[PDB]
Amino acid sequence: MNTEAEQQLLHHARNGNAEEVRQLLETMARNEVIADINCKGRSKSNLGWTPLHLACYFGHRQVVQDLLKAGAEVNVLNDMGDTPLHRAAFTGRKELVMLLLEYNADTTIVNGSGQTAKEVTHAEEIRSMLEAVERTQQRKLEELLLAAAREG
Amino acid sequence: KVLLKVIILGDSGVGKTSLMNQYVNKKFSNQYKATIGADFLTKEVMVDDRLVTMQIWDTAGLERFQSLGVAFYRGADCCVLVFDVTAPNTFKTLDSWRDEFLIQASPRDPENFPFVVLGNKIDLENRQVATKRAQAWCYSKNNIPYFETSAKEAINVEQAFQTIARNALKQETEVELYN
Ligand SMILES: Nc1nc2c(ncn2[C@@H]2O[C@H](COP(=O)(O)OP(=O)(O)O)[C@@H](O)[C@H]2O)c(=O)[nH]1
Repeated sequence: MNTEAEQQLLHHARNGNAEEVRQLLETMARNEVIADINCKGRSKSNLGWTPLHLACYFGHRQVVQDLLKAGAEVNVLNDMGDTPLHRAAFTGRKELVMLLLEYNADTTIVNGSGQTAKEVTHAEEIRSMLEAVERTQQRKLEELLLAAAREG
Repeated sequence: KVLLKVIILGDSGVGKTSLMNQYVNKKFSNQYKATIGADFLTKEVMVDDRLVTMQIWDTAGLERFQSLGVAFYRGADCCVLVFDVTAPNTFKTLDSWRDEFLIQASPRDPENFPFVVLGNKIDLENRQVATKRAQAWCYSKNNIPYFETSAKEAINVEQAFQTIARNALKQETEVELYN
């Protein structure tokens, strides 16, 4: 099951209650409550979503920024295969994408449907941003593979 | 011409099926609730000088399986939340019905996605959920329009679906699906 603390984290992150989120994170940082910051929702209202997925999808920037500052994993996957970046890009939230990209989100991750974040968005500025980063990550990955294969 | 998909959600027994038949067939009957429930049901209506075909999906199948809700809610244009005015437990669940819909239907603009809330069965005694309480909740959720209804006595059923369609049509005019 989920702990009361991480049920509070899922609820406040989904609802954009930024001060309650931040207070929880300070308690979790000081090891005064049991709560995984990367917890997966376990209720009907959030099954398989992390607090970070919820806040990106519903557009709560202060929550996202506190979760990222607190060490949340940028590349968590939900039951659909989505990263938080898929959700922010799908909903056309340019600044959230900037933040996720800034915390080194992997853009090459393909969701359950076969789609990267670049190709679930309808905002042309986000698409361009993700295309630039994806090509950059792809080239860096291909050279690391090619090197590591030419040389054990 | 244009097609609107409408989801109807709520704990079983709030009157979802009965509201459907009242809107569409002008009748109070919840018969065949395992063939049209968890199934479409259709009505050509006129919506602000636009001829709409409205598909109304009953959730009465209501399988816990999240896998159902994803493709079932997929591409919904409006979502109608229903509770029993005489059953307070059915009003408390509206939060998770709305949330479950939003993360499974996954519309591009959740904060503006058109919901309507129906407090059904207002033709009874001992209505245990107060009007002001439900309007407080509805406005809390970005001013969802709220109606008290009776599928049995046909009260505010047509009115609510006029609003449903209108608001859904301002959201489907953003995507465009004619026929
Ligand atoms: N008095 C009254 N009873 C209703 C009303 N709407 C539905 N019901 C009754 O409540 C029960 C729930 O009906 P149903 O439509 O099957 O609920 P569903 O499972 O939510 O689809 C049925 O026995 C209906 O006769 C209403 O507006 N007024």
